[PDB]
Amino acid sequence: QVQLVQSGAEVRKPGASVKVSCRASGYSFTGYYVHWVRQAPGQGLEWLGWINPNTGGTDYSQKFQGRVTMTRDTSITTAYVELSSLISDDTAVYYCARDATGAASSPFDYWGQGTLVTVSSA
Amino acid sequence: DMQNVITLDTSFEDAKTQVQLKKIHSSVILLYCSKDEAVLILSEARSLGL
Amino acid sequence: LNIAVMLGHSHDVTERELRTLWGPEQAAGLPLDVNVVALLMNRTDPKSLITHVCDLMSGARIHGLVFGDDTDQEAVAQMLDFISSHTFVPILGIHGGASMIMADKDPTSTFFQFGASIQQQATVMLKIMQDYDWHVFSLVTTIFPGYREFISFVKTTVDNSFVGWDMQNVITLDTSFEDAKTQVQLKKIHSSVILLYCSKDEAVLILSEARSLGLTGYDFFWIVPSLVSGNTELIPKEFPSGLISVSYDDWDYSLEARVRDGIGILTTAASSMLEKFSYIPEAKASCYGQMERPEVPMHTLHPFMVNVTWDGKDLSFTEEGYQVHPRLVVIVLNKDREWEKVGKWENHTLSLRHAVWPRYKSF
Amino acid sequence: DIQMTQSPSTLSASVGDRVTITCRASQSISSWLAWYQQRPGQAPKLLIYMASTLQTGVPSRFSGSGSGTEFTLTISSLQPDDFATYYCQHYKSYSFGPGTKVDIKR
Amino acid sequence: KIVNIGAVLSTRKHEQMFREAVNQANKRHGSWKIQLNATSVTHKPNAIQMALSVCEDLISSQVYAILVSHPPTPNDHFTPTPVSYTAGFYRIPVLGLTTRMSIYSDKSIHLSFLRTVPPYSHQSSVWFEMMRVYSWNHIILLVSDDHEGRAAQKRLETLLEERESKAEKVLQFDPGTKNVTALLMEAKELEARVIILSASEDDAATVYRAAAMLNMTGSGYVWLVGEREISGNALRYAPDGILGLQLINGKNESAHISDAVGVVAQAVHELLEKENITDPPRGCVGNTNIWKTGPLFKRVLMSSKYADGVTGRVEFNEDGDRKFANYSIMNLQNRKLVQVGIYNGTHVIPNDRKIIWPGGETEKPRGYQMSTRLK
Amino acid sequence: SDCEPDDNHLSIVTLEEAPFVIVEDIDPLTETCVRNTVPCRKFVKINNSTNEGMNVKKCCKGFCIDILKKLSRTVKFTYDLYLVTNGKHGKKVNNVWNG
Ligand SMILES: *[C@@H]1O[C@H](CO)[C@@H](O[C@@H]2O[C@H](CO)[C@@H](O)[C@H](O)[C@H]2NC(C)=O)[C@H](O)[C@H]1NC(C)=O
Ligand SMILES: *[C@@H]1O[C@H](CO)[C@@H](O)[C@H](O)[C@H]1NC(C)=O
Ligand SMILES: *[C@@H]1O[C@H](CO)[C@@H](O)[C@H](O)[C@H]1NC(C)=O
Repeated sequence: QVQLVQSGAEVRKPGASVKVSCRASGYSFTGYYVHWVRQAPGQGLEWLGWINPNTGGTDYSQKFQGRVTMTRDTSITTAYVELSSLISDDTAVYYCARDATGAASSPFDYWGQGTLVTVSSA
Repeated sequence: DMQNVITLDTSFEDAKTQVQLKKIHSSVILLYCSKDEAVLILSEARSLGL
Repeated sequence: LNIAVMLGHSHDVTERELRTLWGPEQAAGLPLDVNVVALLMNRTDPKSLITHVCDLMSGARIHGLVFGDDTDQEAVAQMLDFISSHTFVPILGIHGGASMIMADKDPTSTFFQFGASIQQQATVMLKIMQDYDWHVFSLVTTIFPGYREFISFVKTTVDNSFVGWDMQNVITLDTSFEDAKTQVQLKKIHSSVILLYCSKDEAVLILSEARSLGLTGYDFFWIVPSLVSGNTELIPKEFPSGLISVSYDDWDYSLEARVRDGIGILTTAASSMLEKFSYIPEAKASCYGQMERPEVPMHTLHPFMVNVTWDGKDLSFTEEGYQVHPRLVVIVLNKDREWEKVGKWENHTLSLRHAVWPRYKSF
Repeated sequence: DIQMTQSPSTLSASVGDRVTITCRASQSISSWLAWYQQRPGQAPKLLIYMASTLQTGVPSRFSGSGSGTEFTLTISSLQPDDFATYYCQHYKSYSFGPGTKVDIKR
Repeated sequence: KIVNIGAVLSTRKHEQMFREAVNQANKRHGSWKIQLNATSVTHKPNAIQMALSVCEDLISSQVYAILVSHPPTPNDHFTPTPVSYTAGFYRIPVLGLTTRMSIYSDKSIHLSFLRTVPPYSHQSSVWFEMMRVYSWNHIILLVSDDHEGRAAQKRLETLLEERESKAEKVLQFDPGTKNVTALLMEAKELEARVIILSASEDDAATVYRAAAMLNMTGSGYVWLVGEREISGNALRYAPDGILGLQLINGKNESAHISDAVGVVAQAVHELLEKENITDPPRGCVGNTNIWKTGPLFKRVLMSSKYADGVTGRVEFNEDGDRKFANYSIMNLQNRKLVQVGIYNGTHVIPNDRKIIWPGGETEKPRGYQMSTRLK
Repeated sequence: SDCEPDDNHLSIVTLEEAPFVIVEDIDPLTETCVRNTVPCRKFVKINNSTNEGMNVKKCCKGFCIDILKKLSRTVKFTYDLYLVTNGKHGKKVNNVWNG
């Protein structure tokens, strides 16, 4: 069974940088793409991007290009997403999902619990 | 040592003015034209290294 | 002992086969007469070419290949070369695609072409311009492979020549019709004789730019190499009248004459090999079936083809495969927009001319 | 990008009522549409893949059909778990629809 | 919108990983559905058979571009030239990744060949930079009688003449002669003390042995050597103090092909909306017409510039060759390659490691040597 | 308009003690100089106590002028001739050359 463990909710001031980690277990980490997708409260799903641990290639959404960074750790099989220049609109719940390598017909078979990131001055 | 007087029939012609401005060899060149025409004449001269 | 000649669909196969057979028969009969077979194809696909080569190889170990063509595609010039690097069968280029000789000769390659090298064309053009007493040049080139070597060769030739040409600064165009910097480059030249190096479409574009800039006047003379205007039947309207070019066409010769000359060269090379070594050289037994890298334990035909004389014609080849005495007929762009012969160069490597200066009519 | 329009936006129906959702794309997408079910406070759950075959283990009540630009999801008897938002997503563009949720009539 | 990509690779694991890379590159945002298709083939041992099979399989599969790498046997030559000519007949752009030989640079022979690996000739561009940092003015050249050596010599001479400077002399030797002692002996009677070598591995070993037996490896001499002439049996006879060039991840086929597939996909995406598009010929047999969109695709590939690859920035030269490649200048210490300097283009940056010189000298020598024996 | 600084102007210093330079004063008539001479500029001292000097123009002519005119065909750059008031040839006094 695919198991994904995410970090706790974080509150960051605007203009700072936030890092979110997602540990994967129960499956071949290198043989599956890890996808990061964010969702705003009361809004539709916003696809951030994906990364293949086997090759290290990363694909980012055009909206977040230039600020988002995605890394993978094969030794511990953990995905990391770093976002800089935080704004108030970045307050959202982030999810890591698994995708089959070489298959383009099974999007997001498994979903993580999600991590809430709040960017506010309160 | 005045050379041949060379005049341009039309402004921004860019068809025959090249050889006309090439034929001159003097270090001093006079002008008689409008300011808008002078702009393009000086641009062509810059393109001709004058 | 065996020769295969491949021709296009221009003429009948049987008559060409008969004339190729009776060529060596009527002049300097070989002690070991070579049987000549003929092949005809309307296509020059690489798969078709390799299949035909293998079929000829199955034809009792064809010693020499004579390849003609009806198209003007130059890529086949490389395609034969690779074959010549593995089948170990000497190949002679005839009128058609094989005419364009621009690829470097591999040391293991036995491919030779009847065309003239670009260096020879440059020498002929500079000799012609010397005959016209034009001692000022302007080298206008573009980004195209091999042109840097030609620029270096012509610059070195002018440097060590006693003519003392006023060779101005060489100017090259980075891009075709840039409309940003090419105008300044074309305006920087103030001479009357321009040597162009570009493709036919690029030649049309640069001539249009020159006409827009008035660089194609009565006193401006244009001399163009062979590769730009290789196809004489295609005359774009942008070519100025009186343009001088060089080529090697059938104005004074014929395809049958060329293939006869090639077969004569092959027979003379075979005779020279026999006069020194009794054993007849042989190529690979199979087309592609092998377990080791191809090699030639026996002697190659290169040493035996350096000094060759056939019916009084010095059709020898240099160490790089270039003809020692190429034809390289010099033609001009007639006022009626047509190509007519105005000079020949095969006469002891000496330029000739019909003394017709006023060909640069204002048309 | 492909724009997804869902009708009705919100259907205030009761338990067991027939629910019909129509999703239309801006251009032709053949049959590359995925239907997901999402509940508030929970991650979306895949129900139909390729716009014609339901996900394994999904209830037989759901019926997906359509082609070209128009697709339809039908529920004969809505249950308490069926009171959730439904999304149609184009895989080739990763565009999600507005979402069709069943609301309590008031 | 269907575009197929052909591959001519060495090992099956590389084929699988590059198929996975193509699958990743299929969507990459923007692209729609099945715009990319993956085809691959092995290296047929016979060159003629390989040329036949690449047309029978790749060209027959409507390939817009062909990916070819070095053969699995580096010691054997096994050049991909047979696959370059056939695809060159139809102006099909072939993409080399590990063929460093300086024969494909001349595009008059290979009409539609593009490589992301810099050739040996570009290494000459590095050498002049090595002359800038250490103030080398007098220098001598040794070149093997080969087209690659001649091209490297021409590049070096042009780059040196750009600064209005000339090398002391250049010695041309055939690739395989053993009695090279005369060339070294006549080179000893020169003011310059730094030699740049461009030859094969066996020729490099022969020159090393000749220098060892002629006491030319002592203090004062500088031996700037390229990539091909240091690796292999050269290390058997290479004395200490060799300043060798190496390509950073140049032998890494995986990274080069992973960058090349992305570059080709981006070029195809750009080309599919430029102008009128003509499909490539369906098969080699029964088609003698060149691809009309072939030259346009080649121009798009040469004009492409993307830094998304793992090997850093990707830029093509005016002749369609790698530009701004990361080189490593190693200094041979105790017959061990130690990374001493880096070359990210334009300038060369050394490191804290001290450079040793032939003859055991730890101080930088001077190329000038006033012999005072004026004949 | 185009960024291309060039050192076309060349500063030339000449002396008038040898017959090779026969520079004369500017005449008020004709062209202020003959058509076979070159322009020369000199700061002429007005008083012994005051170093103020006006840049007066003269017509430099002689063998050196002809040599410069002949060399202008190859040099292709203009010549700006000047005269040094402090010393003719100079000498290394206190490691300072003059003239
Ligand atoms: C897409 O690529 C596949 C292979 O990756 C192609 O399948 C091959 O098709 C050719 C002829 O079409 C056959 O000779 C081969 O046997 C097929 N491969 C296999 C493994 O069976 C397919 O044709 C390509 N599709 C398009 C539209 O180009
Ligand atoms: C190529 O480089 C990648 C990372 O840069 C590495 O994982 C891989 O092992 C390398 N391959 C070779 C053959 O060196
Ligand atoms: C190479 O690196 C140096 C060091 O920072 C830098 O100054 C130079 O611009 C770089 N050149 C290229 C072509 O990247």
